[PDB]
Amino acid sequence: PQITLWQRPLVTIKIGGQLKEALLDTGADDTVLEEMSLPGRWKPKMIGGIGGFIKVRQYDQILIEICGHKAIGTVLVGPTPVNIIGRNLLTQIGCTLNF
Amino acid sequence: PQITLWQRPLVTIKIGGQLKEALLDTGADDTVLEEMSLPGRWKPKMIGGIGGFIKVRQYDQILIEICGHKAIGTVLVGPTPVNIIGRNLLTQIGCTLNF
Ligand SMILES: CC(C)[C@H](NC(=O)N(C)Cc1ccccn1)C(=O)N[C@@H](Cc1ccccc1)C(O)(O)C(F)(F)[C@H](Cc1ccccc1)NC(=O)[C@@H](NC(=O)N(C)Cc1ccccn1)C(C)C
Repeated sequence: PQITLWQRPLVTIKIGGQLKEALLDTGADDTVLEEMSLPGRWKPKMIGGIGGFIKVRQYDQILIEICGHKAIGTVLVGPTPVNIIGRNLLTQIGCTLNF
Repeated sequence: PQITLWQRPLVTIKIGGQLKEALLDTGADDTVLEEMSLPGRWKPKMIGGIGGFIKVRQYDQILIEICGHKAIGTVLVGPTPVNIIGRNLLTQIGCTLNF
């Protein structure tokens, strides 16, 4: 699909059997979802942005589907204001910026 | 041009006639630049991100050129780690996400 940027680029993902809405974000190196139970072990990590650092749990090799495109990769879960799909999974689904 | 997302999407911009580097960020509503003195009066504003809020000064009607494409709009200046070009200016240069 070709997404214009007049509105926030929010899409539907499927994660853990669950549907959620998430922002396609080229500024983020990582994927950060709001707090949720995923199956598997996790380890604590900190990540930062404007404002500061938050503590997240890192889960590895998680399957996700973004508009029907599968990606398998690391997902951080923590008190994010919004679910963010970062470059780790955008490259998997073949996303580019074009102008 | 087309930009892959294996690396952070940093490009050169020109603002006041100097080159700087900045991240093309589809997750940002606003454009946020490193501290600089611009002529012009401003309005105070608070912006949020992952870890909390910071304070910035809002200037209106700034011309930037992103990789040769002009855009004119609001810019927020404050102590950001990175210069961020958000959607407010990305739409003006005809930027899309494609997968
Ligand atoms: C710059 C801010 C104004 C902007 N806020 C914003 O647009 N809103 C609050 C409005 C909004 C937008 C969408 C939804 C809701 N509300 C913002 O931080 N928006 C970010 C996404 C987000 C939206 C809403 C709430 C929390 C995060 C973002 O798009 O700018 C981002 F995710 F790309 C920001 C851009 C950034 C990078 C580095 C430092 C500071 C900022 N990245 C991050 O926050 C991410 N951090 C990250 O990628 N880091 C630290 C590595 C990095 C990347 C690039 C360069 C250097 N270092 C985390 C999510 C893991």
